[PDB]
Amino acid sequence: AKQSMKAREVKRVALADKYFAKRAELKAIISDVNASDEDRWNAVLKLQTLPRDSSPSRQRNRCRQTGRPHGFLRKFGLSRIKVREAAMRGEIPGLKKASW
Amino acid sequence: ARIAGINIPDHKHAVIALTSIYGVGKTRSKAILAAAGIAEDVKISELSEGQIDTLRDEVAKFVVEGDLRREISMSIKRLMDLGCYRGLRHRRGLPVRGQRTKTNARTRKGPRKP
Amino acid sequence: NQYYGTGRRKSSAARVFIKPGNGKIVINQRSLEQYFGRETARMVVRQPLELVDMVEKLDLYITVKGGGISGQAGAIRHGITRALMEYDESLRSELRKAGFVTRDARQVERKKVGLRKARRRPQFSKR
Amino acid sequence: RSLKKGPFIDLHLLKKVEKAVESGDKKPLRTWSRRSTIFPNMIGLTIAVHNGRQHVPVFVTDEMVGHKLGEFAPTRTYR
Amino acid sequence: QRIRIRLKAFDHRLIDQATAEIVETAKRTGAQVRGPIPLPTRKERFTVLISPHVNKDARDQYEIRTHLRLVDIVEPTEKTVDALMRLDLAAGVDVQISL
Amino acid sequence: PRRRVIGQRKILPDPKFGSELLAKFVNILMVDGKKSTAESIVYSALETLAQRSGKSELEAFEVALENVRPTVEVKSRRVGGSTYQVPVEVRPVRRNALAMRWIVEAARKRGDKSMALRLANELSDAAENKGTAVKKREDVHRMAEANKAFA
RNA sequence: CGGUCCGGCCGGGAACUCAAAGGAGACUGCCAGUGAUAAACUGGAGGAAGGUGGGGAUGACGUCAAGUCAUCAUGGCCCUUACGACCAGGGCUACACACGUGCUACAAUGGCGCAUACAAAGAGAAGCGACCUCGCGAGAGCAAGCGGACCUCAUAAAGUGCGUCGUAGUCCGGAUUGGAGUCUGCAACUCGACUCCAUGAAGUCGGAAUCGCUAGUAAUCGUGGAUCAGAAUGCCACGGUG
Repeated sequence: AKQSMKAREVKRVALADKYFAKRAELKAIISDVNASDEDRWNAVLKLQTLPRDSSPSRQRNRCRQTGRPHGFLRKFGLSRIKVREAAMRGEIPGLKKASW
Repeated sequence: ARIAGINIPDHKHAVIALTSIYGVGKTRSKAILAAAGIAEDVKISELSEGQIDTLRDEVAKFVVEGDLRREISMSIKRLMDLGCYRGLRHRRGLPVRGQRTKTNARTRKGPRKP
Repeated sequence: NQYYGTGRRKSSAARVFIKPGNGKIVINQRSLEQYFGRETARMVVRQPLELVDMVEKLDLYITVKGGGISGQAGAIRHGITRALMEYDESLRSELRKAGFVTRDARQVERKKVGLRKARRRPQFSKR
Repeated sequence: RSLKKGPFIDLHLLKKVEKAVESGDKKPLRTWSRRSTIFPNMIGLTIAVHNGRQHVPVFVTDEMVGHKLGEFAPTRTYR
Repeated sequence: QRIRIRLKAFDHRLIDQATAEIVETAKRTGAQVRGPIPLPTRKERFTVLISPHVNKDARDQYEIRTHLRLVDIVEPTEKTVDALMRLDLAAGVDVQISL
Repeated sequence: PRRRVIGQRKILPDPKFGSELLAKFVNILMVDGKKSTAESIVYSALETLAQRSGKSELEAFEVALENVRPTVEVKSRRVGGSTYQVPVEVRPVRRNALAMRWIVEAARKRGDKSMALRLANELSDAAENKGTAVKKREDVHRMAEANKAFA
């Protein structure tokens, strides 16, 4: 995709590692827990005040090369197009064409 | 014999026949015929007149017929008059629960016009 | 003495021991009648004991994994008939002619990219 | 529906409403919070909720409480 | 003690050189070796669309086979732990070692 | 097919009777690969048959079947516009297939309760020859004799 | 073979299934006949398999200025206080209509209720999540195990047996709408899925026309996966019956 849209998926990873991965993983338990406090949550109102792109929900996967949003494959971190280009040169190990 | 709703079921089985009330399905049924202590296979003819007036009291717990028809109609009217989304969909005859209208809303729109 | 056969059909794989002496059919520690609740599946495990003789002549203890009913049946059929040819030998002539010796090669055809199943194409439209 | 551990509102709406209840009723609030459950303490006010271009005046009745704010600004024109 | 070695690797000729080293290396330095028993073989499968834009029935089905081998050693000498630790194999083999 | 002249598959005989011709009848009656429940229906409606037409269970079938079996059919054939129904003398094997198939399309059409009723009553009426499966065989023997000209 | 809490569970066994490496096997090789003594063909034997045994992968020179500058690359043209860049809300989900591809139906070869059997192939650490406890249910609480032939997802369903419904727009059908919930998620109004109670449309096998299939095929029955916080009637794969 664009250079802007690849820059946006560094910005959204930068946050969600810093914040939610520690600090919102506290507050999602304080908003959960029924057998401790049912009045001084405060935390639901505090979860908004965190920057919005701290949520991992907001992260799309791109193909770590061309930046393409659709056609992703998690094992390889790549679009279906670049998987195949790389497969056939022999750059993905053990991967061959199948038949059965 | 007629039930606490101003209705008259048939000579089927009983759990089925109580479904014939507006406001009673198959779950309420089996729920009623139980508390009253009737077997559910048993018919309406082959049921004594103490065993029918126990049912009249049981179905008087639940909101049924012109209690219910009103209760629905009044709830729909809150939406229509208040002018929320769901009101605006009720009053145009379009589907309310987010279904597509480009094709297929044919229950909710009626047979079709050129 | 224990006379052995393997047999297979579809995903089923039966293993079949033949003892001398009597009528009796075991199959995953159940009666033949308990295990197969369909008449069609019964008179294919017995089939080979008809061309070759049994009323009360050999017991058989068998076990079977995988497939479903009529798969498991056919594996056992073939499993017996391997084990008969272990024991007697010169029954092959008669068994071959009914063709219970032929391991049945038919697997399910795989499903194929483009198609709804193995061969079922989607509905074509010219225009 | 938001399960019964929470109902939801934006802080920037909550605190702007606490003001114009406490101080006294006024020219209407301009929110973009369409996603925010109308509470009991909002009744009487005019809130002007964003439909996607125009903010649209909504006089908050008693009967509205529980519904979301976005339900009273429609987004799409139609005839 | 039981130590057991799960070898796994994408190439089936590369793995059973690395096995046959380890079965030799243990027997020579005084031990009773078990296996090398073949476990089953995770074959993954990826279908992919093959054109850059459209043509949904044009596809290319790839696989990765992962071969897997297990070698139990029942009698360790003090040499036999260090003889196998010091060993170095090809790059495409992954060794493990439980205790 | 053009080149590909071919053999054909050994069906198993029927487990109760040993009747190879009756196995073909459960196949013809089977739907959705449920041979189980075809056999239930057939074995039933031969009990209901053979009881009510003086016994023999193989041969209450084979009297009802012998009645619907055809002997000629048409075979439409273009010459240069108008289309000539030619009578043609039907094979030994295809006699049964057509018979069996017509019995069942007749049985599947009636308005009795079970299928094992419906079948039993269109094997009753075959053997005392009325009902739709022989009204089919008669309106095929019309077409062969009406177009006897053309052979 | 011994012993048993009747469980391959525990001594043990290395036979059998299975696992995945290495080999053998099928070549018109052998027999007869047909044929220009040819190539081959028709039949037979033995064989697990017989005449390319079944399935895939493998797509000649070229054809349509076919498709894709929005995966990527790229010649030229163009914009450069905007056609670039950041944000919140909306939209891509609109609905008088027309077409395509699917799913569910219209029912006794069936529907509902109670018991009961037989698969394969997969996935799993910001993950799969047992047991036990709470909830009508979706789920919740607690918490072993498992980077996994070990543990979890995970009870296959058609089937079978026993009961019941009686040809009725019905105990067929589930659309739609009301009420109340559950979960994921900063957030389910626009616009998620799933549960419970209620509601119970059309539909009684479809005009002209038209599609798929030659065998483990069609038909029918469930199972898994990728994408994915959540969102499969689609897609890719797996076995059952047949």
